[PDB]
Amino acid sequence: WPFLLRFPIGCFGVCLGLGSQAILWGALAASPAMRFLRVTPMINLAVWLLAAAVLAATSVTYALKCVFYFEAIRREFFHPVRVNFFFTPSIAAMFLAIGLPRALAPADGRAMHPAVWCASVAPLFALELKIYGQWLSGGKRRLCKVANPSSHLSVVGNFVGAILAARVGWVEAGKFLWAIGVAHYIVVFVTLYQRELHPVYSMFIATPSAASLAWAAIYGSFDAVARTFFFMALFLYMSLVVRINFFRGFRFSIAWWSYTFPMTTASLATVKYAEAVPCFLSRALALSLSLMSTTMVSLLLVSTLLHAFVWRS
Amino acid sequence: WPFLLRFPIGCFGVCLGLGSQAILWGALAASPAMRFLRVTPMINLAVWLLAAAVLAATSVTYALKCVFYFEAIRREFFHPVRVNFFFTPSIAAMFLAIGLPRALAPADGRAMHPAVWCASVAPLFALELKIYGQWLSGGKRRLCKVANPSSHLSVVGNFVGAILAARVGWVEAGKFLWAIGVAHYIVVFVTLYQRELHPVYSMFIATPSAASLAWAAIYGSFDAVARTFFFMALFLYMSLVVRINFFRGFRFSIAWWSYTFPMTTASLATVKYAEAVPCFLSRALALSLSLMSTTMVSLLLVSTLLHAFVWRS
Amino acid sequence: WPFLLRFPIGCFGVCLGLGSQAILWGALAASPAMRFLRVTPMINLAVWLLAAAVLAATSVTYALKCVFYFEAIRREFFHPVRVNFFFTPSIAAMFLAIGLPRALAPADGRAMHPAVWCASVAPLFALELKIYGQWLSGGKRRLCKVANPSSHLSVVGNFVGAILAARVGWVEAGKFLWAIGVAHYIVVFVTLYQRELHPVYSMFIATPSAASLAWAAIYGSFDAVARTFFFMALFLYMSLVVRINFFRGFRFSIAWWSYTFPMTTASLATVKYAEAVPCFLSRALALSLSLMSTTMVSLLLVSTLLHAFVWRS
Ligand SMILES: CCCCCCCCCCCC(=O)OC[C@H](COP(=O)(O)OCC[N+](C)(C)C)OC(=O)CCCCCCCCCCC
Ligand SMILES: CCCCCCCCCCCC(=O)OC[C@H](COP(=O)(O)OCC[N+](C)(C)C)OC(=O)CCCCCCCCCCC
Ligand SMILES: CCCCCCCCCCCC(=O)OC[C@H](COP(=O)(O)OCC[N+](C)(C)C)OC(=O)CCCCCCCCCCC
Ligand SMILES: CCCCCCCCCCCCC/C=C/[C@H](O)[C@H](N)CO
Ligand SMILES: CCCCCCCCCCCCC/C=C/[C@H](O)[C@H](N)CO
Ligand SMILES: CCCCCCCCCCCCC/C=C/[C@H](O)[C@H](N)CO
Repeated sequence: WPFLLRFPIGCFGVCLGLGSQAILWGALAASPAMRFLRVTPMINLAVWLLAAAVLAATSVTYALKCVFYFEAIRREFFHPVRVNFFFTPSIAAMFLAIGLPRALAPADGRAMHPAVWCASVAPLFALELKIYGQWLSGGKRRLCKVANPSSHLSVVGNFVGAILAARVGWVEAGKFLWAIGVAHYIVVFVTLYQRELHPVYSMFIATPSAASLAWAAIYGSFDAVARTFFFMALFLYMSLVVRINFFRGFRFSIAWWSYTFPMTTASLATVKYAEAVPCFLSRALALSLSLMSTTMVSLLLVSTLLHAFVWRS
Repeated sequence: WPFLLRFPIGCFGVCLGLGSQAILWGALAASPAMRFLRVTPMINLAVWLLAAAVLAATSVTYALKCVFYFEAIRREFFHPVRVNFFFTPSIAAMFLAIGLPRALAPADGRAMHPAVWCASVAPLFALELKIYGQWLSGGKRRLCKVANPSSHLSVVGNFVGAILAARVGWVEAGKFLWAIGVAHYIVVFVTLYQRELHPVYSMFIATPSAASLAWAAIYGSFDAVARTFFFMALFLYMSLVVRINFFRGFRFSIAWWSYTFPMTTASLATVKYAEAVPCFLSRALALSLSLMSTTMVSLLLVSTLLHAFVWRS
Repeated sequence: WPFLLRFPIGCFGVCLGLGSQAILWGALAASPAMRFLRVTPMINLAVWLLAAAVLAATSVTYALKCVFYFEAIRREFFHPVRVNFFFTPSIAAMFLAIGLPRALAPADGRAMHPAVWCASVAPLFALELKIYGQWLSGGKRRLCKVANPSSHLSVVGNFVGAILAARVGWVEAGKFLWAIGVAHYIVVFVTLYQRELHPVYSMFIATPSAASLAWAAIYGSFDAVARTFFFMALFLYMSLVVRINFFRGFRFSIAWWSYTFPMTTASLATVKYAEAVPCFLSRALALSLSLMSTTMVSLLLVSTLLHAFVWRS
């Protein structure tokens, strides 16, 4: 089949930015600050089922491509941009584990047995152990020659793994992942300021919002480090809507689907903050960012399921 | 008038380093550690009135230059060194707001109504949103080609705004400004170590002392992060008196007036520290740095008001 | 004597990595987590006496070389690699002060009179004030042209001095040294990621483990910053055994003696952690790293005292 050679690894962004929506809707349904919203816990279940189906689809499709044409993911893995998209097949699974619907989780049973944390973070941790080792000892694939805004996709995995580790109960593994995540977020942040794409340049917002969420999941509250990182993420989000006013052009692509993952985590951190600092301005900010990320995911969805059908119908 | 084209933006340093003295004298008059000093609260009022008069003078003079010869501040704004001096016309106003004399503040009235924070930090926050956005997406004005010791003047604004926000009561805006200030202080600090002027090379001390003061104003006490930043500032101050022994030469200029702003904030942070850790060695250190910054401001003043009169008398 | 001109400054690593073993054995004998180990406090005393004898030997030998052939340590000091080994003659003394045997310390007497902190950290602090000043104002010896993995030897001194300052009682000097240590560890860490030796490339582990130990000595417990730095050090240790599997080759040298100092501090931080978080996996990790660093020091020792005798016997 000649279709599989044209199947990209960036198609996992469609599932990343769609399973990160199940988490946001679960938060909006369970947060005791957005309780004026008469939101149902059924929306989270529907979005999560859609995300899991999409993940299974683009995972079996990619397993077929990897087992049939192995020279193709080798050309896709030795790229400066498309090597960081090999973390999304595991971040998209950690985002399904974190946002498991309450109606679907076993009642009066095991609270997310930690096997789902290991089985999902080990393939990310090994790839990260290789990439972070190449960032030093690499000759041609050193960080100073590869550093791009899509390099934040290697770091986000650590904070999402910390959230999942906090969920499963292993708090110390969460602290380990958060430490090795911030230690390299500092490096990437400083190395990207020395050295304009619309969708993928916005990964500057997904790493600090995730670092704020992971610290609030590990340690119970939003204790000034979650706040430091969240306010850094909010400034990076505010300084991004200003350059690209939102009128970049008629562009709706699979790469544009990784324009929703940073906005959704930045809308989730602010929901946690609005339930941590219950003002009116903070609640309105969380309600604005949430309805701004959700509507973009919705339009991308009704656009994709349109192009998909009007291909040859 | 041909005088206005030769009027520099760096003349706002004369007001920055003179309104930062009203704050130091207010601290020396109100700190319950320097109470052996029989200092009067009238010195703070006199210095603050002088600073406000100087600010009004060099602000009306600069408004006239900007509204008459607009091609001049365009040549002054597109400079690597003189673009960071566009933050001082607002930091010098925040330093008047923070150090309002107790005798002049309305008794039994509003405690610094937060309009003075917005009206004074908005023009700084917009310019900062533009500069920090250019540090990434700029072609010729990127940070790696502009980074100089005077680039710390973009960061100090955040910490001074955090102090003012803590004063007006909006603590969360203070935390926001402190977060977006430290996030870029790390970048500037690391980018200035890769790549010797006497007065302006000393901006390495004004940013950490201000970051220590802002954290102590936001959170009530001097809780180990104020201490980390203050000790970093003290080491940078100690490692500066050693290179330039203080005998750089017979040099007393308007650029030398931005040699007092870093020393004054580093003398203010140590007053806060001496009232936080009440030893003898700490009190003597605060009393040494205070009398070392104040005497330099005094000699610069009696030198400037001398050249000013002996021009043509 | 023609032998002295061939005497290297890196010979102080033999004492650094051997006096850092007295501390590890004292910890293993005094930690209330490794109490299943029937370890004796006599092993710490024996190792400390050996370390002090070696230090006196290679210090008198080097004083003779410095006072006889002064043109040689000038050629050794103006090197990019061998200028950072001028901190080890003081870190090796701070490691004797920190790990003084309990049987040898005066009972019911002064608790490490702080003169041993000043007399041992002043020669390090002056050299550090010079090197850190050159990292900015240097023309040919700037950091961007000198930064190598052995540059972490300038930073470790700060954290070891913080531990010693906490021991002697001067906690605020410890906080000062920790602040000026982390401020430059961030710089070195970020500047080494832009720009493979076996023994000296492993200094990436000695600085964060020491920064974790210093924060736990200053502030009583292992409070999440010690944990952040220790987990960063543990990841850097885990990502180092993987590249060099431990089979680099038949190499046992004086430079290989500075392959034990990072592993020993990383085995000491994990002993502190295992006494802070008393699980089984953490205790086994501390017992693994300890018996992995100690056996390497032991084999290096029985190898050195073999080559030394079989030279000409
Ligand atoms: C083993 C080689 C790797 C070394 C790094 C280990 C991480 C820190 C060790 C501390 C041990 C400890 O004591 O804590 C770790 C915890 C047990 O503690 P807890 O139940 O969470 O504490 C109590 C908190 N309650 C009360 C809330 C429950 O179990 C673990 O998560 C095991 C970690 C598995 C490996 C994690 C490494 C990360 C890479 C993932 C590879 C699959
Ligand atoms: C709005 C778009 C900008 C997004 C960034 C907002 C900052 C954080 C929001 C948290 C809201 C909150 O809940 O706190 C913010 C506080 C209200 O809380 P508080 O009274 O201080 O808490 C109680 C503490 N007491 C008990 C001590 C009093 O009000 C504000 O300062 C409004 C902030 C105005 C905008 C600040 C943005 C900075 C740029 C300046 C532009 C003029
Ligand atoms: C002097 C020019 C250098 C400026 C930097 C000074 C460091 C911070 C000053 C705070 C003073 C203070 O108040 O604390 C410092 C302490 C006294 O406090 P403490 O007993 O530990 O607190 C009580 C804690 N207990 C209750 C547990 C005991 O004494 C000192 O360690 C003096 C420091 C000597 C110089 C340190 C500079 C580092 C370079 C080393 C050069 C030899
Ligand atoms: C780039 C190398 C250094 C990387 C690390 C930089 C920052 C490390 C510490 C940041 C996170 C620690 C925040 C402190 C939290 C408090 O101590 C409380 N214990 C929170 O529980
Ligand atoms: C350059 C990218 C990362 C920038 C951020 C680096 C450091 C971020 C945290 C430093 C400040 C947090 C200090 C922690 C304070 C404690 O948690 C207490 N809650 C203080 O109230
Ligand atoms: C490179 C320039 C910036 C360097 C500093 C970066 C991090 C500075 C703060 C890290 C250490 C502070 C951790 C905070 C501890 C808590 O506030 C508690 N008070 C601990 O006692």
